[PDB]
Amino acid sequence: DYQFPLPQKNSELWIIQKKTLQDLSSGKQKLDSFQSLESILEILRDSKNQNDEKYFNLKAVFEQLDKEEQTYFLEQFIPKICQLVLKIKKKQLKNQIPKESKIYEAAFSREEISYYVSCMFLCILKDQDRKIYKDFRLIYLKDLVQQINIRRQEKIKCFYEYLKQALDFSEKESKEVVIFQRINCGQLEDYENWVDKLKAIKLKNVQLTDDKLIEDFPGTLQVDFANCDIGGGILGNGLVQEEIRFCVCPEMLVSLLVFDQSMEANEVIIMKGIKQYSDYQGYSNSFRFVKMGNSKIQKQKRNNPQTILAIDALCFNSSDNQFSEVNVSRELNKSYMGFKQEDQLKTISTGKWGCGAFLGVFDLKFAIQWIASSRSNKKMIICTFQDEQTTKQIQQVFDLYKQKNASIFLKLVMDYPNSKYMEDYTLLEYLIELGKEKA
Ligand SMILES: Nc1ncnc2c1ncn2[C@@H]1O[C@H](COP(=O)(O)OP(=O)(O)OC[C@H]2O[C@H](O)[C@H](O)[C@@H]2O)[C@@H](O)[C@H]1O
Repeated sequence: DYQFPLPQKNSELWIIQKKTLQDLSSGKQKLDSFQSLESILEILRDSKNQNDEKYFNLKAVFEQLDKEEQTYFLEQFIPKICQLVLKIKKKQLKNQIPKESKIYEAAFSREEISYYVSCMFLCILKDQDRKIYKDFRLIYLKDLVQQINIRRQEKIKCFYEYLKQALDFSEKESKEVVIFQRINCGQLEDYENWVDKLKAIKLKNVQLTDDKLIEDFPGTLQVDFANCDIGGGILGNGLVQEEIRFCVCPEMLVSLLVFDQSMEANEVIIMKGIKQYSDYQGYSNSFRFVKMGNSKIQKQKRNNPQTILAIDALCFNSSDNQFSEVNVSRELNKSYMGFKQEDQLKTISTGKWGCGAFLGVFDLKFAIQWIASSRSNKKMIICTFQDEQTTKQIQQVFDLYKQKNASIFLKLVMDYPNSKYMEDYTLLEYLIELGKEKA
């Protein structure tokens, strides 16, 4: 059972940090330049030596601010997040692996979350014995590759926006509860077990969207396409589906502090109470922070909490047989164990799960997710991410197989690779051909 150390755990270093934090917070010490801020960060990191690449990306963000916000940043924001850190009472955070069919729940007030993200912003979250850090130090550091520095800068913009919002929390918002759950879902079911269980299951409703994203569907169980280490590359270079979600919803960062151990095959993570603080455009290299406006939709994203399911798909290489009984049952288990959580959210918002960085074939991952949402007795919204061809194929498959037997469907899918259709047809195209023939 691991306890992630907070700054007070190191009693000696804390004595040093606390005084600096107090000086800044009280105005006793006032930052007159970004260079004075670097000196502060160095003290807080217990560093005696630095170069001018150590804070390069933070400086780049600072230098994009106008004169007035630059002054605000040095004279108000930094002092104010120092004061947030000074409100922390805990000395460590428990990282517990739940027993079979049990849950480890870690609950926080919305303001407490902002204390920890402030710690990340000031680079003071580290386990020195393990030589592990859970803060923004790498994001601040200059990389050789320009595109990587831009990614890191845009992350900083999102986190900065979130912290400015947190500093303005009303009493009511500050006290709201955010919940992280690591859920052990019990015994995995093997392929033949699945084949048998599905005999009683009919395929349920699917809605397709080609132009909206998962986070555009409030009041659903929204899927995070997770790494088995929750958060993936958020504290480094990563900027695909999971990392972008953490960027626009930085409260999710606290999951890093309580779920150190990789998710097992029969575990899933649930996050509740999560709000969205930034908007964005682009993806990966083209990702850019966008300040949220005051449209009804944007206000709702900022003000209405959502519940997120984090499930890690298999990370495939190009020669892996994704249609193996072993690999299909793995994904059926993972998706079903996740989808069946929070049974009051009768609709799943998902998409190309495991089919980007993890190299999954979406035809198959759609089928697996459909079987899983169907067995959970839930509806599914599938985001195709501007893939018109796939949208049309899935629509036709849905129309042909809706309400049909899920076990029969599963077996049909599993026969694809060795069928006479494999060379000239994709899985979806195969299903369409077969389904039409049945007619
Ligand atoms: N907000 C979104 N909403 C709906 N669909 C989306 C969204 N963002 C991306 N997609 C689509 O989903 C696909 C899969 O996204 P990935 O992030 O590549 O998911 P995955 O293949 O499961 O890779 C998981 C890995 O990447 C992350 O670093 C994560 O931490 C893990 O290590 C993308 O290629 C894209 O088509």
